[PDB]
Amino acid sequence: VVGGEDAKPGQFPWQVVLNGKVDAFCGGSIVNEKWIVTAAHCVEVKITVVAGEHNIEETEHTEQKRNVIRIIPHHNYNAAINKYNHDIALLELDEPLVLNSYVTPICIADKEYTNIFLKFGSGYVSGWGRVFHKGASALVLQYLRVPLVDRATCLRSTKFTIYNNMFCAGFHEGGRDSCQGDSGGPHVTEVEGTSFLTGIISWGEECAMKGKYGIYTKVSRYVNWIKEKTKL
Amino acid sequence: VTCNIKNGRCEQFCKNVVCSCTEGYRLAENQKSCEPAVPFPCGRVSVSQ
Ligand SMILES: Cc1ccc(-c2ncnc(Nc3ccc(C(=N)N)cc3Cl)c2O)cc1
Repeated sequence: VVGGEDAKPGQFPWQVVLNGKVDAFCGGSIVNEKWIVTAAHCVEVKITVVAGEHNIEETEHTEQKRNVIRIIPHHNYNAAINKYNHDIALLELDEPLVLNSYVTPICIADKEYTNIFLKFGSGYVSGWGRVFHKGASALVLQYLRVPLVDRATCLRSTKFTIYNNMFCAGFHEGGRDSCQGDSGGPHVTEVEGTSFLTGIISWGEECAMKGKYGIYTKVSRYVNWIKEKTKL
Repeated sequence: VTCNIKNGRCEQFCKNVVCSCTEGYRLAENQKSCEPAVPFPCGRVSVSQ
């Protein structure tokens, strides 16, 4: 996250970090004790998930690390056709997480209400991704409130194709944005003190560049699939 | 009186009004608000900030 703030301990207890060939290469969100939702391009290789993380370089005794035993990319994901379209995947953990003030699921409304909450126009993104374009990754979890950008403005910002179940978010003058390493993490909307997952952090061009926006997957498009595959 | 105006005054979900809440919450005494029904309900911060 470029131009964000340090999250306080337990401020985004649904956030997880993914470790693979490189540590902290993507984020994710807790759906329930056994399941994480992330971007499919992140898990397209052995992965471990860390819940309850705040500072990736210091043991705070709130962390819960788990092995991923199953990866379910959405059946319409095909990286050979488009790396970032239908970009959502689920990870099943070897042992359940223990829910507490540092490890708590994100709410997921039905298709209709997830779209209504996205249209409130203001969401929170978080992750340990790059804090500058081509820069270092964060040690403390970062967060940023990003406004939703209208589709017409979004389409004019890039030569790449923005599908209808993707959305743009960010600032007209850049300076603040998601970045590589935040991908797969959550875009959430606060509804009277309860956060709901409204997007997956997906892709973009130059982080925080004026005229460019972060691109996100609409969670409303995948709610039935998430609830079907993650049923306990 | 209707979900199409102020969400029928429901804190979370409305149905034509009958208010409802997401899993881990129950409909409060006032039939509009949502309150925790489990120790750690989804989407809430419980550490002191
Ligand atoms: C395994 C794997 C393969 C590829 C990648 C990957 N490569 C590039 N950019 C990425 N993301 C990204 C870029 C820019 C912005 C923005 N302009 N706001 C936001 C995001 Cl999330 C990204 O997730 C990650 C993991």
